[PDB]
Amino acid sequence: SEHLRYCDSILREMLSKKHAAYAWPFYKPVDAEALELHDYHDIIKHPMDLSTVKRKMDGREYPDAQGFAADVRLMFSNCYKYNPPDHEVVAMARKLQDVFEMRFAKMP
Ligand SMILES: CC(=O)OC[C@]12CC[C@H]3[C@@H](C[C@H]4O[C@]45CCCC(=O)[C@]35C)[C@]1(O)CC[C@@]2(O)[C@@](C)(O)[C@@H]1CC(C)=C(C)C(=O)O1
Ligand SMILES: [Cl-]
Repeated sequence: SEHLRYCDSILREMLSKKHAAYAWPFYKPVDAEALELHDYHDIIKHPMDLSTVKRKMDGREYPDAQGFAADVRLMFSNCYKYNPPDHEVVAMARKLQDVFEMRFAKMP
């Protein structure tokens, strides 16, 4: 759709070097074992990351832009749910979500 191509562009920007500094914790799925997070899958029941979003976007799996946003926001919400609000990862999550929400609001 028209809206989904703009979403594709948002995805490109989120994956670019421009934001890598704060975006990198969301590039690949959360490896709970490598990160020794023994409670991750108790708290987060629907994991989500940027690569999964690329898969769903490249496989034409989103019905419309609103499903795209649902998955992106879900990713962010999971980060906020799991960490306490003074962790730096939450600040990075907020920076990146600022980018996403800005670009999404400015959708033509
Ligand atoms: C990949 C990794 O190093 O993980 C470690 C860590 C995230 C990043 C944090 C790091 C703590 C501080 O060392 C800082 C120093 C400053 C900034 C910083 O980035 C890190 C490396 C962690 O905070 C500890 C555990 C934790 O895994 C989580 C819980 O925050 C998960 C990690 C992930 C990927 C998600 C999506 C989440 O919800 O949160
Ligand atoms: Cl909305």
